[PDB]
Amino acid sequence: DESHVTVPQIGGMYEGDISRKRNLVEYGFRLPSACDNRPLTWEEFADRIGQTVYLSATPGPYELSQTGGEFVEQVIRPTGLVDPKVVVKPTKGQIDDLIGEIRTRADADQRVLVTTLTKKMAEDLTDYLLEMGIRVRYLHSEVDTLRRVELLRQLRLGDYDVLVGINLLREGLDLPEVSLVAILDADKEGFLRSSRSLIQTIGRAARNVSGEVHMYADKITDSMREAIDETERRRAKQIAYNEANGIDPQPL
DNA sequence: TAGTCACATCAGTGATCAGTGGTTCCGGAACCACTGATCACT
Repeated sequence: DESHVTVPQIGGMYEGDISRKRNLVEYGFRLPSACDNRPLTWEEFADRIGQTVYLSATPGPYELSQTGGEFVEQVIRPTGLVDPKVVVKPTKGQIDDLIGEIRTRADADQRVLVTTLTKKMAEDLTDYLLEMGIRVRYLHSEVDTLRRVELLRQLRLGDYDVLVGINLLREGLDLPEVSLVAILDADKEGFLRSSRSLIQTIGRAARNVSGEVHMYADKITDSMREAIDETERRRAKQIAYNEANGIDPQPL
């Protein structure tokens, strides 16, 4: 599962650990048998394994190369939930719209998410939002568990609505109550903001019954809009399946 | 320039106990009664 990062993790771990076995064995700490007591080189693992099945809505490049590009689809949940409605606007008009949607969601006391790129601008923007009397928090590189766990307590107690993270937010958050997310400066072509990143944000925003995505960037990256288009067409497919069942998207 | 990486222990290091070395300390005037003269008499 998540072999798209497990296999790169395998090679990266082997490389870093063999760099350590250098300066360990190469520099008189253990014998080369230490170097042997290692993660299997990716090829060695690929041999020692049996039949291989990768599990991810975003198959890895080398994974697709191994599998020939074919796969097995499972995207329509039996529940009937559908993907969010995406919107794209330029970077300008971001603070005003952000506050407006903050208040609109606070009418019903709903959640919201925000992404960012640079730490300085991220925390500056969160500071301004706090200055405008906004129930907002932010995340940085090395935040610790207590902060976001008390954030979970707060959100399930209806204290705040929005959060402002950069990268690590992408992992370890399941928020059914957010019907709107904002994606800052997706225009830049970055590894951490790749098609996998946009698909992850799409899945995040798909949690709510009528979730919504809002990416604010001057230009539109190929990955972001192709991901949005495939998301919306599979969303139409899911809606068709729902209405064929005579069942509205069912929260579960 | 960067998040994950995971294959225990000599040797301090002394606390701290928890055993050993040593502590230490009172009341003494009473109590039991016993014991060398002193006139007495001879």
